[PDB]
Amino acid sequence: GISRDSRHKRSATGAKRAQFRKKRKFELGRQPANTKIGAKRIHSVRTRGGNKKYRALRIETGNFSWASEGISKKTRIAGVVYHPSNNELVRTNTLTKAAIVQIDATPFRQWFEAHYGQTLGKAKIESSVESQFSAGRLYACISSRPGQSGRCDGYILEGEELAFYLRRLT
Amino acid sequence: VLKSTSANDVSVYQVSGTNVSRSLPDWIAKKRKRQLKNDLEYQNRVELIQDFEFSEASNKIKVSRDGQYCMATGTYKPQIHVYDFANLSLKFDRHTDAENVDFTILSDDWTKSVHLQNDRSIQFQNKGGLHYTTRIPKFGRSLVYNKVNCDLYVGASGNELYRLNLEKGRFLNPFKLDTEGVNHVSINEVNGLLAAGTETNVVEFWDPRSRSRVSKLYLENNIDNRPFQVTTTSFRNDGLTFACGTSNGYSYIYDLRTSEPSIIKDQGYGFDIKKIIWLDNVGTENKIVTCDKRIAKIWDRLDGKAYASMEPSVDINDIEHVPGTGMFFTANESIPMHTYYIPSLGPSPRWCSFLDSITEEL
Amino acid sequence: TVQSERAFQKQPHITKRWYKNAGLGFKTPKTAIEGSYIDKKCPFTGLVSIRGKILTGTVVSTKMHRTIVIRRAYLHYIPKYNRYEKRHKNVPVHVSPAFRVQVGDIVTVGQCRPISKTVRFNVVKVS
Amino acid sequence: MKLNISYPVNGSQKTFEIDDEHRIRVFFDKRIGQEVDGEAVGDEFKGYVFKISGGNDKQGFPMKQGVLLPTRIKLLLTERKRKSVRGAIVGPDLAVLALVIVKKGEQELEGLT
Amino acid sequence: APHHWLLDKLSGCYAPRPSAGPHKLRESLPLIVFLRNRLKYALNGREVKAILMQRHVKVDGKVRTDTTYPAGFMDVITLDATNENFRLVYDVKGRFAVHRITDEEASYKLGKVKKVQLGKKGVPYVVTHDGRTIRYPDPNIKVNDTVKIDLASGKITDFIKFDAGKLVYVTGGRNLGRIGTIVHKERHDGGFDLVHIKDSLDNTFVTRLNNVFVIGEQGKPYISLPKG
RNA sequence: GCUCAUUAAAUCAGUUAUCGUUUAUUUGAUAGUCAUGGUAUAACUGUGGUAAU
RNA sequence: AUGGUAGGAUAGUGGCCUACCAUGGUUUCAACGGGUAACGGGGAAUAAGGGUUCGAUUCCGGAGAGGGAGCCUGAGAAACGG
Repeated sequence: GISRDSRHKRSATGAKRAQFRKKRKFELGRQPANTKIGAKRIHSVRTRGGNKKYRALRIETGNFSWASEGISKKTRIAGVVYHPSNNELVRTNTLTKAAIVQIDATPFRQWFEAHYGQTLGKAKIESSVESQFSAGRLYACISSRPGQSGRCDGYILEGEELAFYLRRLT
Repeated sequence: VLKSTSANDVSVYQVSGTNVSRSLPDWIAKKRKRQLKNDLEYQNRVELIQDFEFSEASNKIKVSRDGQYCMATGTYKPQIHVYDFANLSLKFDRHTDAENVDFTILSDDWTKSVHLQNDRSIQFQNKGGLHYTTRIPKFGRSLVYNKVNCDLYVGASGNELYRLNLEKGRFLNPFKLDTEGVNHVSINEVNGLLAAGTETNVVEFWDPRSRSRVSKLYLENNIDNRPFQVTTTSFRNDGLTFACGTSNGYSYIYDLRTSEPSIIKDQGYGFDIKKIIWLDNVGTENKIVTCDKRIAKIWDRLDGKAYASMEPSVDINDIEHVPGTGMFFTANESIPMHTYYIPSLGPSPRWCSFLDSITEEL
Repeated sequence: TVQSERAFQKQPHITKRWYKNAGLGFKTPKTAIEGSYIDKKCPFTGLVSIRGKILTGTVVSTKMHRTIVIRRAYLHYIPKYNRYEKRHKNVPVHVSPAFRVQVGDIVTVGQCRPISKTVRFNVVKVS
Repeated sequence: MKLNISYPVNGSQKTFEIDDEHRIRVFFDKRIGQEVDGEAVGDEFKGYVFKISGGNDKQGFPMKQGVLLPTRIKLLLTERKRKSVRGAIVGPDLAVLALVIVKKGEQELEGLT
Repeated sequence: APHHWLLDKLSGCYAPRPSAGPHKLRESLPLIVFLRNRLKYALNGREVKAILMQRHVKVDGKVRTDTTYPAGFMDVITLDATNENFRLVYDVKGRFAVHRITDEEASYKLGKVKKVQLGKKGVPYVVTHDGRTIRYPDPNIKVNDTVKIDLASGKITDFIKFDAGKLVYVTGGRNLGRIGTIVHKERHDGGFDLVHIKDSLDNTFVTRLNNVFVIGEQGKPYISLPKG
């Protein structure tokens, strides 16, 4: 399918267009699955004989980590918010690496109450996140490759990195 | 065949999808394992049609006007599936570089095949393998060829509207966009007026013989929750009245008298209006299909009451219709492609000649 | 400005600044540790390993973004004529935001698991 | 056509050549799995209940379970090839009609029961 | 056919290819060349097979039954017949040399480490040139050093750090395979370190640091070099 | 394995670099967390169709 | 075309591909372009113990299995004994 043969494009000095050989198997390329948010379907690819890759195409749940307390809780996925490479992906709700999403705040909420003894801004954390706990939708980012591992794994926004993205969302 | 009531007292008949199970996708492994391990009387009751389990549903589904054909736009190892209703299997299975967002057939029975790729490009596709590939300035959502003017002109999320002629194979003097909402393209059959789906809910009527847009039509709502865009449009085969489908589920039904009033009719969910097709060919006419992401619905345009609510469990994104019949082609997000037929709409076609008999006698 | 791109720039961290030594007697500058540039392709504080050719030359053109051109002059010896020929080899290299480079700028680089289509060398020392 | 009749309760099986068109007409447009009384087909078949099971046509192409279309078509068959497939539904161009006895009636067949 | 096998060009067309194994294939000498061809123990190729299946030969403390089994530099090849022990050592002129050693010298071999890292669960490990990886070495043992190996177990009884002024054997390059005990270590572009060597006639010779194999101190080598 | 149509920093030759990678076989290291479960292919037994496999 | 960054794809590097961002690259030290009958050339490799420089061996480079195009297994093929 996709070929990565470096010959056809021009040289540094402008020499070009040899077609020394035809396209072969080791210079291969396969295709993106623009994964969405839905009932989780797992794809199968056989790569270089022994190994395999996980295309993702529909994702329901994924594992996100809360960075302040360092705990990890599996997250139900709702919607896509921001991505820097192309905003066509967000308006089609497509997951890639470094993609801003919205999540359910209630799995991180249930950890906060019975383990500590407090509610969520009706044990001190940031102000811009504590107002988002009442909204039920927390903002999170992706730090995995769904095109390779198939998982929706990532990190929730905190710190000055929170202030960078929320400036873009207004 | 299971018969399902849509609670409209109009019995809806379905096949080939979420309820039909093919226990022998591979007869070499499973059906040899079925003989000593089962009686297979339920599988003896299951009647598959045209022999495909086909993942990664499809971006679009098309049918030909002649030969009783189907196009299917697979995305697994992204591919194009062609079906013959005479032979009931794959005739032509080609794999594509990137996904075609919308497909357009040239005039009939896939003499050619025209794609609208995720890479900003059209692929020309013949009987032979992958005859020509193009490049487009912007990304693609929809495309329509017109037999008149020999032009296949495209546009999505662009500042200009891109006018390519297939005679002499060029593009020159392209049209422009008013504030870049061009999600959809639809053409009048009789008089050839262009339809457009805009973020500010405007339909742009560009006359190709005048090289210029005629008028704007705006949408207003009684509830009016959010700023909405019309995602897909349609023209009647008569060329009289207009179909407008917004993102909030509210069907807008317009008149080509250059006149603003409409009739409103919503789905219960209102997630989107996916595809709108006029039932002007089939008897008991003036009906029109309105489909959500999940809920599909056909209703009389002057009456506005539910004749059928066509609801598969897995969500879809596509409708395709065979004229004179109730043959409905939907791309449910699964391995089987749920197509389904309502006989109380109209008679079954000639390849479905026994397929009408199996359900009423049962 | 640090955060001028469309994505948030950060080190992967494989002070709020993580450092490492590229080795071979190339010292970590003040701009590396107490700086503001992220530069995942930088020899110090980044994700490249200097192994292979450590070469030197003269920087001749700097008008690109985050990269420069080394001109590598030398003399060829032709055995047939028993003469010399003056030569040069214009090599483009990635420069890091720790080294103050203009036309001139005697430079030292290191082979860095080729970065982009001609760049095999990243700037590690400028004199 | 011929009726390849099997009786699995005893396990025996026997074919009957049937040349009369009144006898075959009951089986027309019936499908594999359907319950068929041969008492209209024959007086010695009084009370019998038959299920259609399989068979072939006059060119060897078998009826496959529930495909459709009582003409012949070509299918992608099981590493998969394409051969010609005769449909699931009984037509007059069948050389045979193999079936199976479901409920037994009054009279008996010597070589069968 | 390569240089260092001492085969004639005669006696048959095809050269006996080496098997994959511990040593590099161009560095290897197969056992078919070792038995019937140089030591003249067998005559035909089939006669090598009868010796191996009866397990007469053992290489480096293992049974080692294979016709084209790759034997390389510094390999104790113990033959159970004759009570004689053989150690391969390269000859200056470009070729390999079969050498007699003692029973105590057949106990130990020397091995150049090629790469050292930290294994799983915090375990140091060194990787010899014969591919013998050993858990828990001395942290003094670092890159390009030799390792004395017990061969009853995989243990390390002696180790010699690379320092200038110690008796070095060369494994590779043009000037491959002499004494010369060190001049110093040069740095160059791309690495390409040229560890200089001055022989018994005190003449400078230049090969790569990759080719350097430390076979002893200034004065003493740890193994019985063949004298001639 | 045979046959048809001529490439100038390309091939090739050596050289690295693989801390940029994948590897069946080769070799060397390396794992404390019901006297017998449940399925399953056929061959075969006999009936046939098909100009034919 | 030169590069930046982000994503994708891949066994992996990577403008490989695409967004967005800068205007660069090689060059009288000859870039780039043209001619090559490139059966000419490679110590690739022994060779001829006086035939004066002879030999044989290996390497060319690419494509194909009626023509196009798409695919599947396998460490490896984009395999014509699918």
